Amino acid sequence: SHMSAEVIGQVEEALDTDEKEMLLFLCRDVAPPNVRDLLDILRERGKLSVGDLAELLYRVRRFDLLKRILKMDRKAVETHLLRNPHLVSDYRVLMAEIGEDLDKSDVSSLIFLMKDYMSKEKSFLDLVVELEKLNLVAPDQLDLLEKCLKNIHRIDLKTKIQKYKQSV
Amino acid sequence: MSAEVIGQVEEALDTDEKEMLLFLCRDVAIDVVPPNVRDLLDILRERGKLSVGDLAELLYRVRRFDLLKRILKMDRKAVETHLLRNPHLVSDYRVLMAEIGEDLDKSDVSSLIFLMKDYMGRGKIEKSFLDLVVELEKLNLVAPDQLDLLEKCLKNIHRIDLKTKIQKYKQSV
Amino acid sequence: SAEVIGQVEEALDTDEKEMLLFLCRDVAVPPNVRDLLDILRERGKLSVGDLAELLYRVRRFDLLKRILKMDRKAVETHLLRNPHLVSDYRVLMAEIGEDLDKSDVSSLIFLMKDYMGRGKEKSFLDLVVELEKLNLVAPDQLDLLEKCLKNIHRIDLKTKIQKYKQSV
Amino acid sequence: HMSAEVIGQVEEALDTDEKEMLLFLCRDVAIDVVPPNVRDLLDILRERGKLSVGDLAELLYRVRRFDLLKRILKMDRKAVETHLLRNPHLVSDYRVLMAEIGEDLDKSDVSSLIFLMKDYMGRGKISKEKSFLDLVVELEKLNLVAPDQLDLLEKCLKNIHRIDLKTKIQKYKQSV
Amino acid sequence: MSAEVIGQVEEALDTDEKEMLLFLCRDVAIDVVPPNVRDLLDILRERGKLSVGDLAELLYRVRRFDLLKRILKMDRKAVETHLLRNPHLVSDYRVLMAEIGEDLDKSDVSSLIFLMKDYMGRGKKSFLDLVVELEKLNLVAPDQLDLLEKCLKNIHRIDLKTKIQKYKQSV
Amino acid sequence: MSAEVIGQVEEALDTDEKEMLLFLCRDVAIDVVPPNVRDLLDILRERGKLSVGDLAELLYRVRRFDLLKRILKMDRKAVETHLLRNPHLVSDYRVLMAEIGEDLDKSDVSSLIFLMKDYMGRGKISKEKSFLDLVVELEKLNLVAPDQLDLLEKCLKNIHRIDLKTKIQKYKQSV
Amino acid sequence: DFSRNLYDIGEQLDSEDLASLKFLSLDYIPQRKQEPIKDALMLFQRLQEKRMLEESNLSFLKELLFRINRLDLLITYLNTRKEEMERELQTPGRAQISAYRVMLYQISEEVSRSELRSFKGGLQEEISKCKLDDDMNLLDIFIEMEKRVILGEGKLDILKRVCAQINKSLLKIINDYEE
Amino acid sequence: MDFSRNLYDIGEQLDSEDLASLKFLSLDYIPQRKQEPIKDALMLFQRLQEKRMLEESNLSFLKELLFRINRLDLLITYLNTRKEEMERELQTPGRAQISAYRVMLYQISEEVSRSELRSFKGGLQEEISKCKLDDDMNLLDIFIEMEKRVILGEGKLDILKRVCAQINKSLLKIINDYEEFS
Amino acid sequence: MDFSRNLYDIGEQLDSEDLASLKFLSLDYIPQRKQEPIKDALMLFQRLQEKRMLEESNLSFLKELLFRINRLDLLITYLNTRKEEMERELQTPGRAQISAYRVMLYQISEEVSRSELRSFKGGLQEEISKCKLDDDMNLLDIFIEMEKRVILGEGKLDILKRVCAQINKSLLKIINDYEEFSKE
Amino acid sequence: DFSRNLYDIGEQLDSEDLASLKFLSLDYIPQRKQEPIKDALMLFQRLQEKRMLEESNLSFLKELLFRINRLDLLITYLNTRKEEMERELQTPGRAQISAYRVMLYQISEEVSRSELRSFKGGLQEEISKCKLDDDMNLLDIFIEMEKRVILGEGKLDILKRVCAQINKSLLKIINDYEEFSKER
Repeated sequence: SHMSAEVIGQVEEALDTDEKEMLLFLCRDVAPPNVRDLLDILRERGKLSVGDLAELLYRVRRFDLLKRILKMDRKAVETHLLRNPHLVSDYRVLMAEIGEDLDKSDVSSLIFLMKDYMSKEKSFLDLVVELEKLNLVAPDQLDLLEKCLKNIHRIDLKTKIQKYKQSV
Repeated sequence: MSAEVIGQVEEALDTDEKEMLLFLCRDVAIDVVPPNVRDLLDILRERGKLSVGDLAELLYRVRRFDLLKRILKMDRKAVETHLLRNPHLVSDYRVLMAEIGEDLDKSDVSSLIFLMKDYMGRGKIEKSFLDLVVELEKLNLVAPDQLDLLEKCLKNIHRIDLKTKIQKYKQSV
Repeated sequence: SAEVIGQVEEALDTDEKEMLLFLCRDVAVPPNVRDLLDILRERGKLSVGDLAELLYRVRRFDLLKRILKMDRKAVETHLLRNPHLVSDYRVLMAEIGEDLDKSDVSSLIFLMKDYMGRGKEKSFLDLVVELEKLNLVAPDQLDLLEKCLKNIHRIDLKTKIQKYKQSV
Repeated sequence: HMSAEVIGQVEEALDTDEKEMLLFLCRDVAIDVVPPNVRDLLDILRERGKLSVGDLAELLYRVRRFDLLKRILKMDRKAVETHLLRNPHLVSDYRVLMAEIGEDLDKSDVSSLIFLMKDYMGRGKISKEKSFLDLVVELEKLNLVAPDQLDLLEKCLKNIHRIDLKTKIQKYKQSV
Repeated sequence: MSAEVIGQVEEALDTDEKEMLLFLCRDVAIDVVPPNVRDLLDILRERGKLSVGDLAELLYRVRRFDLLKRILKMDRKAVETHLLRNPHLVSDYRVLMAEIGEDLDKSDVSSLIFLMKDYMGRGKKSFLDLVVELEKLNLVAPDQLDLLEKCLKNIHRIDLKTKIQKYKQSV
Repeated sequence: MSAEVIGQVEEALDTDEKEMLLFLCRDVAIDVVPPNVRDLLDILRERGKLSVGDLAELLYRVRRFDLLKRILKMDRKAVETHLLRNPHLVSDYRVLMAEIGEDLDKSDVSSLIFLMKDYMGRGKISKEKSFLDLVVELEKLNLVAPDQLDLLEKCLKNIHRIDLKTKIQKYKQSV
Repeated sequence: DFSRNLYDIGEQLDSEDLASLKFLSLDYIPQRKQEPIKDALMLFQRLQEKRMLEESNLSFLKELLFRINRLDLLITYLNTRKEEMERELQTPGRAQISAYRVMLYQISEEVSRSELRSFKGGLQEEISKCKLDDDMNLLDIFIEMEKRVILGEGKLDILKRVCAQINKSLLKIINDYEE
Repeated sequence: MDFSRNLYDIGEQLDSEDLASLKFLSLDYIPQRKQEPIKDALMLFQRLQEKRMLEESNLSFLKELLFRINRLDLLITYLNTRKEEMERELQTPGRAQISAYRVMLYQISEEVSRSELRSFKGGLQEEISKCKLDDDMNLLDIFIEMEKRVILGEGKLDILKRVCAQINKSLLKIINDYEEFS
Repeated sequence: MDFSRNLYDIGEQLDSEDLASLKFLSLDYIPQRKQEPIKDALMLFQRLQEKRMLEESNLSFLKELLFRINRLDLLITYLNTRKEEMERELQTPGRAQISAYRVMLYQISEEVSRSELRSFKGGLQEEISKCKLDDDMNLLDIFIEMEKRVILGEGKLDILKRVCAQINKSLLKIINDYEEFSKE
Repeated sequence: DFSRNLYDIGEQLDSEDLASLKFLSLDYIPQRKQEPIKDALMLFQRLQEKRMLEESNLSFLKELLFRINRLDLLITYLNTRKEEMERELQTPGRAQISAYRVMLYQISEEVSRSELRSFKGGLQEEISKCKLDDDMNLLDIFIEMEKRVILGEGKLDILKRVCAQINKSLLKIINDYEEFSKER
C-alpha cells in the first residue's frame, strides 16, 4: 500500500538481466545506470506509487512479482491503467514487443539493412535507442523501421506498427 | 555441513542435473535467483536449510544415488525414511514438473511450446520443459493449484499418460 | 616500548586501521591509529593485554605472535579472565560487518537511505558510524538494524544480534 | 610426467569410439570430475599424478592401440603386459568387462536393453542414441550396476538373448 | 643503479605482476606495508636491497624475462647462476607460494577460496590474496603447510601437493 | 588528423581488431603500456608516430580498407606507396605473427596453448584466449622473438600446420 | 538499394552454397575469419571490409556466383548473363579466383559420396598419424591437405595418385588445369 | 475454433515427403536459406505466419498448398473444404497464389517413376554436375538445380521438353497444357 | 509376468511385414508424421502407451491388433488368449477399437497376390499419380493414398469396388459383407 | 580356427540349404531376427549369441547339417559320420531339433512342385491368398499355419487332411511321427 526501499530492493533482486534492460528502455521518456537507481529516482520525483510500479512490472510481464510483492492481479493493473495516465507510452510497449518477436538472426538482418542509414550482439532495443539518438525513429516517425521490417519479410511486425499508427 | 562436501557435490553433477537442482529449489530461495549450484547450496547452508537430510533429499530428487552412497554414506531407503518422517525441502509439485520434463522429448517440447505460446504472449524465442515452466510461473499460468492449462496442452499433444500424472497429483491434493 | 606503536601502525592496512578506530569509539575521537594508541598509553590503558585484545579483534594473529609473542588461545583466556577494552556491541558490529559482502552492504545502505539520507566506497562500519551519529542505532536500539538484516535475507546476522541482546 | 606433445599425439590418433571408451575406462581414476574430452582427461590424470609412462601404456593397451604403443611409447604388448602383472592397474577388470560387452552390442540391442530396464531405472524419454557405455554410466549413477552387483545386467542381457555376453559376466565373477 | 630503472620496471609490469612482486617481498619489507610497487622499490633501494642482482632475482620470480633482457641484459642462465652463488632476497616459501599460484587456473582458485571460507568471514581475489589472508590468521606459514596441502588435495591438484612436499624436504 | 578522426577509428573497430592493433604496436610504445586503443592512438600521435600514413598503415594491417577509404580517403595504391617510401611502424615479425594468428581457427589455437603449457604455468593463459595473447605471454618469457622462432616452428609442426611453418621459414629467408 | 540487394542474394544461398563460397574465397579470407561465417551476409561483410565488394565493384561477387553456377542469381539480382561472365573471365588478369582454387572446386563438384569415401580412405593412407574426421566433405579434405603442404599449385602428386584410383575424369580436370 | 491446435493437428498428418512437396510449392515465397532448416510442417507454418500468408482469418494459401499436394482428406477434416470449392476458387483469375509454372513442375514430378528418374538424370549428364545427379536426388531437387543454372524457367522450357520427350509423351502434354494456359 | 519383457518378446516375433500391417490397422490413432519413423514394434507400442491405449492393466488394443493380423500364436503364447475369447470379445457391441472399415481393407490386402497388386495399380491409373503407383508400393500404401485423395472411405467404396471387381469376385464379396454389416 | 571353419562351412551352403536351416532353427531364432538372415554365417552368429554354437559345443550345428543332408560338410568340416549322428539322435531326448520340426521338414523334402500346387489348392479356405502365392514354398506355408494355430504338435488334422488328398507317403511320414511320439 506504501512505497518503500524494501519493495524496490525486492523488485530489483528478482528481475533478470533481460528484464532489467527492458525496464530501463521502457522508462526512457520519464527520465540512470541501473534499475535500482531508476526506481529510486522515480520514487523521489513522486512517480513510483504502488500503481506505477505495478504498471512497470506488468510491462515486463512479471505477473508473479505483481502478485507476490504488490498483492495485485492482472485485472487490478488493467483497471489502474484504464483509470490513470500511463508512465510507459504505447510506442515504448510496441518497440519492446517487436523486439521480443525478433530472433538474433532477424536482428542481424535488420542491422545489415539499416547500417546504410547510420556491435553484432546488439539487441533490438539497443538498435532502437541508437536510431532515436540519430533522429531515425520516433513515436511519430516509424516509416523507416516499418520498411526495414518489411524488407526482412516480417510482415507481421509491420502490421503491429500499422495497428499502432491506427490507434493514434 | 562443510564446504568440502558442497564442492564435491557440485563438481560431480552434470549440466542437466544442475539445471534440475536449480529448478527444484525455486520455492526455498524464492527471493533470489542463484546463478549456479555452488552458490545455491551455500545460500541454503547459510539459511540453515542444508543439513545432511536436506542435501540427501536434493541428491535423491536428481537421482544421484551413487553420490548419496559415496558422499553422504546413505542408501535410498534411508532417504526415503527421512522423507517419510520430515518436511520436504522440495514440494511434490516441483517433483511432478521435473518428472513430466523427463518424460517429454525435444519434439514433444516443441509441440507444447507451439500450443502454449498463444496463452503466454510469448516472443519468438531450444528451451527445456523446466525453462518453459519457469516462464509460465512468471506469467502466473501454472502453480501447484493451477494445472488446468498445462494439463490441457499435454492432452492436446497426445500425452494422455502425462495428463494422467497431473490428475493423480491433483487427487493426492 | 613506544616503538611497538610505530610497528603496529605500519603493519596494519587501511581496513584494519579503520576497524581499530571503530572498535575504540567508546573510550573518551582520534583521527588515526597512532594518535589513538598514544592516547591509550597516556591513560595507562595500553598494557600487553590491551594491545593483544586490539590485535585479536582486528584478527591480526600474525602480529600477536610477532609483536607480543602469544597466540589466539592466550588472548582468549585473558579475555575470559579480565574486563574488556572493547565492548560486546562494538565486537558485534565488527563481526556483522565481516560476514557481509559488497552486495549486502550496498543493499543495507540503500535500505537505510530512507532513514539517514545520502550521507557521504562505504563500508558497513562507516554506515554504523553514520547511523550512530543520527541516533538510529545504539547498544540498546538494534531493531532497525535487525529489520534491515532480515530484508537482505541474512537471518543468521539477526539471530546473532538477538543472542547478543539476550546476553545483556 | 608426460609431455603435452605426447598427449597431443595420442589424442589426435584416436577415433570417436576409442575416445568415448577411454573416458569411460577412467571413471574410477578421476571419479569426482566429468572430463569433457580426452585431452582434458589426460591433463587431469597428469595433475593427479596418474599419467606415468606405464599409466599411458595401460590406457593405450586397453583401447587396443598397439600401433600407438610402438610409435609413441616404443613398447610392445609384452612390455605392457609384464608391467600390468607387476603393478596395480589404473583400469579395473569390471570396466574392461563393460567395454568388452559394449563392443559387441549394436544400437538396436542397446535400445532393447533400455526398453527392458527403463522401469527399474525410472528413466524418462530420451530420443537420442546411446552407446552401451552411456547406459552403464546411467546405471552406475542409480547404484544399479557395480563390480559386485551384476545380476540385473546379467538378467537383461539374457532377456535380449545375448547369452554370450552373460557368459562374459559369469567368467568375470568366477575369475574374481 | 638509478631510480630511472625503478620507473621503467614500475611502468612495464601489469597489475598481477605488481601484486606478485609485493607478495614476494613481504619478508624483506616486513616492518612496513608498501602501498604500491614504486614505494616498495624505493624502500628496497634505500635499505641497500635493490642491487642489480636483487632486481634480477625479482624480475626472474615474476617471470619477466623480457625485462630481464631489456633492462639488465640478462637471460635465464645468468640469473640462475647468480641465484646459485648468492643469498636470495626472496625465501623458498614465497617462491613456492607464487609458483603454486601460477599453476592454478581460475576454477581452481575459486574452489580454493570457497574451501577457505570455512576458516574466515564472507567479507574477506587471487591465490596470493588468499595466502596473505591465511598468513594474517596464522593458518599458513613456512613451517605450517598442512591446511594448504589438504585444500590442494581436495581440489585434486596432487602435483601441487607434491611440490609442497619437495619444498618440505628441501628444508 | 584530430581527436574526432581517432574517435571514429576507435568506434569502428571490433574487439579482435583492437587487440590486434595493441599487439602490432608493442615495439613502438615500449616505455608505456597503453591500456586501450584510444590511449594507444593518442600516445602514438603525441610521439609523432600517427601521421595519416601511419594510421593508414595500422588500418591496412588490420585489413580495414573500408575504413581506409571512409576515414582517410585512401586505397591500397597510396598505402603501398607510403610503405615503400617510409619506414614501417610495424615490423615484419609483428605482421608475421598476426598473419599466423589469422590463419588459426579456435581448435588450432587451443591445441597450441595446450602445447605451450609445458613451458608456462596453467594460470598464465586461459583456454579461450587468442593466438596473439599466447604470443604476448611467450614474449614476456623470452620464448619467441624476431630471431628466435624455433619453438614456434616446432609447435606449428606438432599441430600439422606445415603451411604456417613455411610462412615462418619464408620470413627467416627474407632476413 | 545496395544493402537490400546483398541481403536478398544472401537469402537465396543455403549452407552448401555458403561452404562453396567460403572455399572459393580462401585466398582472401583466412581461417580465423572463416570460422564464424554462418550465412552469406557475413561473408559479404568481410568482402566489403577488404573493398572487394562495393556498389562500384561487383566483380568478385559476380565471379563467385558464376563459379558456383548460380546463374539465376546473376541474372535476377545483378543483371548479368553467362556470356558476359565467360568473356570477362577469359580476359587475362580479370579473374580474381585463382585457376587452382577453381580446379579444386570443380573436382569437388564431380566427386560423389562413395567416391568421397574412396578419397577419404586413400588420404587416411597418406595421413597415418591423424585420424581424419568422418563428416568432412572433399573441400575440407583439400584444406587439410594444403595445411600439410601435400597439396598446392606446385604439388598435385598425391591428388593425382588418389584421383587416378577413383576416376579418370578427375585426372582430366587436373591435366586440363596443368595445360 | 482453436487455431493453433488445428495447425498442430494438420502438421501431425504431414510426413517428410509431403513436407518436401510443400516446401517446393512455397519456393517463390520462402527462399533457400529459410527453407533449409524447415524440418516439420509447423516451422513452415510459422514462416508463412511471419509473411502474413497464414492466420486464422486467412487460410487461402494453406488450403491451396494442401489442395496442390492432393491432401483432400486434410482439407475436409480440418479446414471444412471440399474439392469442388477449391477448383472453383483456384480457377478464378487472380486467386491462385502458387504460380502455374510451379504447379506444372510439381505435377511432372508426380508423374515420373524411379526408372524414368534415372533416365531423366541420364539426359542431364551434360548440363548438371554429377554430385547433383547422384542417387540421393529426386526430380524436384533436379528442377531446383536446373533453375539455378537458368536452363529451366517460366520462359525456358526447351531442355525440359527435350528430356521429357525421351521418356514419356504424357509429360509433354503437361508442359503443353501449361503453355496453352499461359 | 514382466510387462516390458513380454512386449519386447512379442516384438521379436513381428517382422517388417507384420509391422506394416499393425501400423495400417493403427492409422486412425497414429497420424502420418508419427507413422513414418516407426521401424520396429517397440516404437509402435510407445505410441500406444502415450495415448494410454496400452498399459499393464489394459492389453485390449494389443490383443485386438494381434488377432486382426492372425497372430493367434502370439496371443496364446504371450497373452494366454484363445481365438474363441477374442471372437466373443470383438462381437460385443462397442468393444472393437479397430473399425470394421479398416479391418475390411486389411483383409482385402491379404487376398491380393503380387500379380493382382500390379493389376490393381493398373486399374487406378486415372486416379493416382504414377509415382504413387510404383512397384515397391504395397496395397496398404495404395489405400492410404486413395484415402488422402478421398476416393476411398467408409462411404466411398465405388472405385474400390470397380477395381476389385476387375480383380476377383471374392474381393467384392469381402466388400459387400462389410457394407451389409456396417449399416448396423 | 573356429571362425574360419564357420566361414568355410557357410561358403559351402546355398540358398536352399539356408532356407532349410532357418526353418529348422525356428524354435531358437524369432521371426524379427530371421528376416535379415541372407547367408548361413549370419544364422551361425545368431546361434553363437545364444551359446548354441561355439568351439566346445558343435552339437547343434552338426544336427543341422545332418538334418539337411549335408553329410559331406559333416564329415569334411566336423569330423562326423552319418552313423555317429544316427546313434546320437536315436535315443529320445538327444535331439535339439524337435521331432515335430524334423517331420515338417521331411514332408517338404518329399513334396514335388506339382504336389506343392495341390497343397496350396487344399489350403484355399484356411490361409489367405497372399500366403499361397506362387513364390511361397511349403516351409513358408507351414510357418503361416503355425501363426494361425491350425498346425502344431497337437494340431495335425488339417495337415493330415491335405496330405491324404495328395499322397499316402506324406501321411505315412505324419503317422510314423505321431506313433513314435506316443511311445512315451
